[PDB]
Amino acid sequence: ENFRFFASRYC
Amino acid sequence: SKVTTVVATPGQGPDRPQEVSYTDTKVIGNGSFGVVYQAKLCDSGELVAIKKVLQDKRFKNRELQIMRKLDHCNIVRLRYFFYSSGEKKDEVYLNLVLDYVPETVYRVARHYSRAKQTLPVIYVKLYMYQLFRSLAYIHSFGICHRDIKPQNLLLDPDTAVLKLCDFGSAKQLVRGEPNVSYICSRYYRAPELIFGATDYTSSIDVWSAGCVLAELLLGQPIFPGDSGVDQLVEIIKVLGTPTREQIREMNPNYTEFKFPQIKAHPWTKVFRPRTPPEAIALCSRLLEYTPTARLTPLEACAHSFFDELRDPNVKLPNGRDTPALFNFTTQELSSNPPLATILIPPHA
Ligand SMILES: [Cl-]
Repeated sequence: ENFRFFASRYC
Repeated sequence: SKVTTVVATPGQGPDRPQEVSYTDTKVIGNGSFGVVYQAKLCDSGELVAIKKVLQDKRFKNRELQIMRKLDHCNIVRLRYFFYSSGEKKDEVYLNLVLDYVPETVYRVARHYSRAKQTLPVIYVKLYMYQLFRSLAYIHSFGICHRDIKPQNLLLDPDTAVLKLCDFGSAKQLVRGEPNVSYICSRYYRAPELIFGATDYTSSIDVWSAGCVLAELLLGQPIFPGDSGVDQLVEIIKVLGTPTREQIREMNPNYTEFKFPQIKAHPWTKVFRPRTPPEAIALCSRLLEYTPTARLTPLEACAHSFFDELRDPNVKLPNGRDTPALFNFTTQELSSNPPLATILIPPHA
């Protein structure tokens, strides 16, 4: 998607 | 552990260059002039994000000049800056060293939406309030952000602290000096920008902020579309066809065009039945065609939707204190100082 960061605690 | 040292200037405070050392470099995202890195400062252990921006030999960089003079708990802090080479051969890049914040409003919103769940209203209140404070602050300098969207709202999900970031489009707007119309990102652009106006005001940020609020309440963007005409159809389906008087307040060059003829959808039917009525009321005073009819950021902070945040006993769902909400400054209050009566409750 259109995410700022590559990584996230929600994925 | 590979340690890197550079000569860099503090973002705030005296202009004395200092040796800055960092380690644990790792790519965390992609940028318009190269990839974005995380690093850990050796002196404090704090995490930073390093963003490249590419220096113009003719002009001072506008984003750097804005970032150096901002100091607010809901705006990302510029720790250091320095120049280097980078992606394009022979090019000089400005490097902005920013405090690292691990998540965004967009990530949290997508997490709930993918689960077919609605973000709890207490978080909608906290996030939107902090965004409106950040906007009151920059607008008090005459600075319009021009690219408000969920991905530009950094979030510490544990503490609920929000920080506005990405000032790469921000500009001090001066009345009677035109501005390019091509800023702001798809889904979040005010209709006067869709109409290509060059004489807009900071109220374009308030429209974008209303788009973020509606998105948090709906679980999806309210005005999607890949073209301005598709986006406008969605706006018209909600707000109805703009009158000639409204069009002239947006861009008078557009007053005589043929627009889709559509009656406004009632606001109470735009959102799910159990949406809090104060949130719908607030949204209807942000997503207004006439730019001067939109609330100012400070007026929005004072709106009844945020009354729960002024309650002495309000708590985060995880049991923690709410972040700081009432440390207004003379600068931040300057558009309307005696709104502090609502804004600073008695226990503050
Ligand atoms: Cl994001």
